[PDB]
Amino acid sequence: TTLDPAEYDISSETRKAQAERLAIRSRLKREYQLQYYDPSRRGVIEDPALVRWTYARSANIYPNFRPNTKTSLLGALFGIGPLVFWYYVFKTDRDRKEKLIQEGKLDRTFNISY
Amino acid sequence: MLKYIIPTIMLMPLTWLSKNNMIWVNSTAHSLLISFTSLLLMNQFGDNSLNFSLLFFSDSLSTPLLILTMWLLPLMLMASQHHLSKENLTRKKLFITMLISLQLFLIMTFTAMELILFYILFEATLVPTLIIITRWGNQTERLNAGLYFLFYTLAGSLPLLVALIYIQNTVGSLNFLMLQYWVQPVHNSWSNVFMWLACMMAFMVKMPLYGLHLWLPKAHVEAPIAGSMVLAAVLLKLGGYGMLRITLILNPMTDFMAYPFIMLSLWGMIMTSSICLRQTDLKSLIAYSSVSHMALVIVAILIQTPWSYMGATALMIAHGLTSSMLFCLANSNYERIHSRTMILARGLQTLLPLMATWWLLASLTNLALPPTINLIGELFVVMSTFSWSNITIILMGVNMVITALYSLYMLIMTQRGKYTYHINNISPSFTRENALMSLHILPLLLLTLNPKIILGPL
Amino acid sequence: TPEEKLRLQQLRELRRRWLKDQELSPREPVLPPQRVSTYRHSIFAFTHVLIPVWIIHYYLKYHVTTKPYTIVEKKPRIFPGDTILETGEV
Amino acid sequence: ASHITKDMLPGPYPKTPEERAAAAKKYNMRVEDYEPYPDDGTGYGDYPKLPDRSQQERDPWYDWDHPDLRLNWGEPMHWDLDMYIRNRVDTSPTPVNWNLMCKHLFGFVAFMLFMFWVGETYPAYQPVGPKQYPYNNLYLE
Amino acid sequence: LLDLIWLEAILPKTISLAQMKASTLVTNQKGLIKLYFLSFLITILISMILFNFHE
Amino acid sequence: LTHQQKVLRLYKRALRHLESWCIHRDKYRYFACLLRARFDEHKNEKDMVKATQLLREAEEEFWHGQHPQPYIFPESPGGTSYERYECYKVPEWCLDDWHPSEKAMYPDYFAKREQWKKLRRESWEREVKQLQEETPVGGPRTEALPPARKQGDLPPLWWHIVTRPRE
Repeated sequence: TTLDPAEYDISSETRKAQAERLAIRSRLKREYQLQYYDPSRRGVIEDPALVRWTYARSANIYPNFRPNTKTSLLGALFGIGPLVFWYYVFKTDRDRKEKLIQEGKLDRTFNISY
Repeated sequence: MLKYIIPTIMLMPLTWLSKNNMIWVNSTAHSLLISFTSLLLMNQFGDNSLNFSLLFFSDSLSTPLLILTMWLLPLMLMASQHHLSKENLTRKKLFITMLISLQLFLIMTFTAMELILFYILFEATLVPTLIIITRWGNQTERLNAGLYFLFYTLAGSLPLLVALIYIQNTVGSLNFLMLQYWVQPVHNSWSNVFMWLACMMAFMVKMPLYGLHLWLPKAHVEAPIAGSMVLAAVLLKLGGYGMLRITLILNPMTDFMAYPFIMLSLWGMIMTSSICLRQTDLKSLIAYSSVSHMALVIVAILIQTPWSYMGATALMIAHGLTSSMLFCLANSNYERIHSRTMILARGLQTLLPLMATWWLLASLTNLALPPTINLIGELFVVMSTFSWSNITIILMGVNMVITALYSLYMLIMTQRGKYTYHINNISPSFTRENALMSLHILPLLLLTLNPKIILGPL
Repeated sequence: TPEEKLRLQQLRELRRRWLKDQELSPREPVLPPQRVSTYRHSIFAFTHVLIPVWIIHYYLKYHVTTKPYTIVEKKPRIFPGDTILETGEV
Repeated sequence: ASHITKDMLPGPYPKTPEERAAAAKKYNMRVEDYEPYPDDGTGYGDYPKLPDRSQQERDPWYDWDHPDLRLNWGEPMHWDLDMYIRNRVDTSPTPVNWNLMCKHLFGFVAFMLFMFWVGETYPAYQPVGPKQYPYNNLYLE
Repeated sequence: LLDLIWLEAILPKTISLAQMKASTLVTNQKGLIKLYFLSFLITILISMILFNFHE
Repeated sequence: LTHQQKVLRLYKRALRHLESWCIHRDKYRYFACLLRARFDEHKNEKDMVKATQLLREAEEEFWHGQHPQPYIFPESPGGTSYERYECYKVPEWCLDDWHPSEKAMYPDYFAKREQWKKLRRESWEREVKQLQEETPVGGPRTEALPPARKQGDLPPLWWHIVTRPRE
């Protein structure tokens, strides 16, 4: 369970020109280490992958959002759903206890505390 | 307060009157001298009650609450000097005066003797705190958060004037809480429901609920320089104690509609704790913790019948020291790494071993180590609502289990390796960084020696 | 592979040379600096154990006369009858 | 102060090839199986162009991973897919899905019916009829 | 996705609703003094019939 | 990765998975040449599917029944006490701020500490002179000339040339 995870496949000779996808990152890695190695930096790297991460996660989701689907209105089945249900538990509670507290007794007589 | 507001207003014609950089050492020096005068004339006995002098003070008899109000001003000036010293001297001194002016209204508040002087002092704040968010804050999206900092508290508080003057012209006069001996009962109607509604709903604006609380992770997220007024915003949220003043009387018997305030603050309690285990901000990390076990106290009050007033007296000051101390941890580790995002802080615990003890004991106040001031009151919330019913221990106990992970979720983030970066962040925790980090647990466990003063009437 | 041949020859003349540099302790380089400065078993234990005996026993002799519940020692658990009483048992 | 493509935008079909990579190089030349098409399904509040999800996932697991640091500790430059669930999670082992533990817990499910029986030591079973005679029937004499 | 969306639905509707209805009040008043004063006689005629204004 | 060296990545672990299960040493050693005869089925042939079907049936009986909690050689990517030495953890360059009477000890060590920095302080008239030249446009893995055509210092100077030693 989670997952198989399909760690093996076929090759020879599927997509011969697909290689050098590391050329995207090794150019950045050359741009990384040249920024990393210097006689005076005294500070953190800008690292815009984390800049584009949180700000496009914490913010810019409500400008993305529209209620054009009911699977966006699907949160009614999770927020207000059990919130009625706990009161549906609790409204049945506290009154059945009260009727046995009003009519008849069940408690011990030394219940000062409470 | 005979002369408590009187010495501290004289501190105000001393900032711009003074010399150059002497203004920091002078302002801290006078400030601690008032702290003994607070301790001396208060803490007297004590049996119902100490009506203090006259129509302006009832001496905070049932709940002292006022010692904590006076630590912070000789505690944040040493904190705000981290990143403030870049401006003109006349502009920096104005930033000193507005924080001192914040204390003076709150010095008269929490005692207040009355209700018509309460609301004008209940609204006497929000003027200096708003200006702190506008000028000398952080990066943008400040101004909408300044507007969300308004337009909620002011939106809910205006029916109090609809409520209170409707009481003043009807039955006697609300100048005296102690002339509230004759109180007529309140029956179920369609007019009296709203009478209780406006009496209560404004107090839910400050201590939050699962509703209407989106503004709270804006002022703490977009915040001033290094937790400067954020420490004052801790007392601003807990300082909604006035429900203890009001609903103790003045329609007590309406509990038929108590239930949707019991339930909403209960499933919202367990929810907002887990709403931050995937948060990516440090100043938002303590903020959602500060919702949960601050929402614990509300069901301790609307449920009446003491053994609930006992712990709720102590649970206001519980995170009030703790979350103030956590913000002091978060105000640090930002002058050295100029982004507040927690993930970038891999590879700590080796460069700063001295403050690593302070991370341990601080987060050991959320697990809270039952001989402290935290789990001495949470056991009484257990002691109350279990007499309500047998179900209430379930959702309230998991709150003690989620924050067990949620506190140690922060501690383990300090322990990593090789740190990848950081030719900056050299500074091995200077004197201001650790002396200000003290004086939080140093009175806290001190109060755990004889915790007799932290008790209501009750 | 013939490419890394000039690699790791000057690196051993740099990394191990830095480790030749790192191996460095000139005449045990602690200064410390300034300043200075079994059978007894006379005060190492006497300060340890022999002193707090008298303090805490004073805290109990001055305790029973004040508090109305001192030590609450249980019953006798005696099968015969003995000289502490006057009667006997078979 | 980085304003040019500072975050994602209302995608995912505003010339998606010009998204990756004019900036936010999640794909090299919009054919890398990581072009910003994978807006899951949109309409919701998910990720837009979002240099984000359904890229190859389920673990950064701190592998051998020597060509850079590049696994989870040591900052590869720009390969963000998903985070905050993976500092404590892993890949697939040698066995597969088979939920034998419920069958392993079913070993007492046969003996859960045995919890209804009694456990007297002596005498032996002789389970044929009422000749076992458990309790007291008659008097002394 | 729920806390900053479906609680960001009801209250930021209120600002957009007022800004929708602040847009219908000024942009329809660009001069045309002939169109002002025919609406003031609408005010003075509707006051006769409607209510207690003559009784 | 290539098809011919894909055999090599399996061949070492084919025997490495076996010594996990053995009890003796010769019992494992007897199955080394015994498993070699299966490897000696197709000695040298073409690189087509005939070499892939030898690997396509090496999918089963290699992952199938693979290493029931094997040997791990504890200083490894996995294994216990793999990164245990972390109370020290080699904080290289934690030694900037001292405010001396704490820099009293090791006098000759600090005199040599500023000495090596001039090798790093003066390299970008040489290393960056070839850094613009050695990379064609934006291409592959960016090590320099391993002698740097006169004197290689390092090229990776100095955080890699003075990298963290283990203890």
